[PDB]
Amino acid sequence: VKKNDLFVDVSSHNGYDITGILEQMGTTNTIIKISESTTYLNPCLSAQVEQSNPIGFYHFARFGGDVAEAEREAQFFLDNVPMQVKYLVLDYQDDPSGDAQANTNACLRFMQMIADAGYKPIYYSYKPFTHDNVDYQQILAQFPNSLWIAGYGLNDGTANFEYFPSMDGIRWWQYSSNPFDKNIVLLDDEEDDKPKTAGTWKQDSKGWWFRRNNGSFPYNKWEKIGGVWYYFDSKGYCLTSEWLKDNEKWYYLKDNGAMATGWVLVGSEWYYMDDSGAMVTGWVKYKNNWYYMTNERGNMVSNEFIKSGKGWYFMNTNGELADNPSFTKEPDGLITVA
Repeated sequence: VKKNDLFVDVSSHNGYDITGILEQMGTTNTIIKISESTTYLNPCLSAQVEQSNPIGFYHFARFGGDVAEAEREAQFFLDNVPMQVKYLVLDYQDDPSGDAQANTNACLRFMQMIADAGYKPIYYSYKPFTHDNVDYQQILAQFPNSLWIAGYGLNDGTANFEYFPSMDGIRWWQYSSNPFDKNIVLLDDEEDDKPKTAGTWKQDSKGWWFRRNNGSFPYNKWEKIGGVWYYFDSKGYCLTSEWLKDNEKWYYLKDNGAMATGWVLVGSEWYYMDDSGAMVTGWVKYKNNWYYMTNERGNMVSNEFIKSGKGWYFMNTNGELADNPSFTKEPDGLITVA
């Protein structure tokens, strides 16, 4: 998964048919409950897996601050993982001991057993519970960017960024439980590998070209090098700081040559590229602010509206705010958070 991707999480509360919520959400990405304590299994697991694309599974912790208990819970969870997935989640939101360091040590032990078995561990909870009962900075020290935090704001089924549950190391944000659990991704999955640069970058007077291992070089094409997409012109130089139209879509090569994905600042204007590099047009919300972006006939426009209280205010190219809000009712566009 990549930044701003969605996923749903499910348990027996969602039943044996989850096709309906996957269609509403527009994704098949799921995190499915396996177990609880050392004796409970979600009986809907096999069905939920079959109907979806699991990115991870989760376990409902009942071990409080008991490290030994946490080990037995972790092994029961691990023993019942039905397929390889990247992530396994510790759902720690109930029955804390009165000693926060003990709780942390138990959580750390659970996560380490997950890590040892070859998965990436995740700590899931909500903010005030975490503040009162663990030291999440110790979790992050051992497992960076491992947090999955719930914060629903008004819980109306939408991601309302004003209620973002600000903590360090958040990977995923559970932004609503209405009518089912909804999640948005803050951080791209870590690369499982060292990306291969099968050749050598070379700089000459005109720009950067890439001498492949066999002595040839890319030209008039896209090429992925070191895990990053580049575009090379007719002479073999990669484009930097340029818009490029390819097959009816618009791409932006950044100042380092890399194809932009997600939000990119082009001069002083924000544009949003999808995961495949293609510019997205229409309304896209970047955190609190709204952008209406277009590319008709290659006239790139980013209409910026800045939130200030109950209203959104138009901002000109110079950077002057309008005196009065253009809107108070938000448009129904694409919501992003990073």
